[PDB]
Amino acid sequence: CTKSIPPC
Amino acid sequence: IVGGYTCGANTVPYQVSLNSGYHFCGGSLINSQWVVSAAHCYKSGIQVRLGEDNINVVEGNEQFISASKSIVHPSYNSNTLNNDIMLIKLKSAASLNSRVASISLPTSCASAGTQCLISGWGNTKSSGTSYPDVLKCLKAPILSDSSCKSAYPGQITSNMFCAGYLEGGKDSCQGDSGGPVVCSGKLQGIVSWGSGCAQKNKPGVYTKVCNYVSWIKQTIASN
Ligand SMILES: [Ca+2]
Repeated sequence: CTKSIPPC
Repeated sequence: IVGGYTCGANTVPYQVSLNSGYHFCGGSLINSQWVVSAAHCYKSGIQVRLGEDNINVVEGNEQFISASKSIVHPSYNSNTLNNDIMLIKLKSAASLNSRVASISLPTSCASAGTQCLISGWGNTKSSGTSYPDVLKCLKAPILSDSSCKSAYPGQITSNMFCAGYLEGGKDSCQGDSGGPVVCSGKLQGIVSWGSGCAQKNKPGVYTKVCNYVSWIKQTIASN
């Protein structure tokens, strides 16, 4: 998962 | 950042928070008007928040500056996360000061085992979520390509590297994306992805900024 909020 | 430590206010003065009414990604200020972040952090409505420590409190030293350009790498592939880099141009140049400072881009790639500082306001838990107020830091080494590829077979492109700790417990995590991996004073990585956070044998994967320095420079120069 990407580590963004939210993960993608 | 899981397993990290409170950086200390403004000790990572190139760390920015990308905010869309909430912190959603980090970034790294690379000059007064440009931030490097992850392509997967792209969205409209980005406000870059520089000078942040507690991202939920106005403490002083913040500069909130809207992104005026958010330039995802043209070859970003959101499935593979290859080329997971984005440049954000700030609508106005940040006022650089000791608490808001650019980080240098690499002049060359970093070697395995180089210790880097990874920072962000991402989740601090490897299970569940806790989003910190203040910036968290993690010293983490760049892993060898072989270990990275072993951890993530078929997933690691030449534009990625792994960094962190195979034993688990220390990693970047959701909300850290886009933020810096700084090694020897150079922005060598962008927090990009990983299998979970701080999981054994699943180190963080980071965009390998040194592969993009010319692209960054060329993109900045033309924008
Ligand atoms: Ca703040």
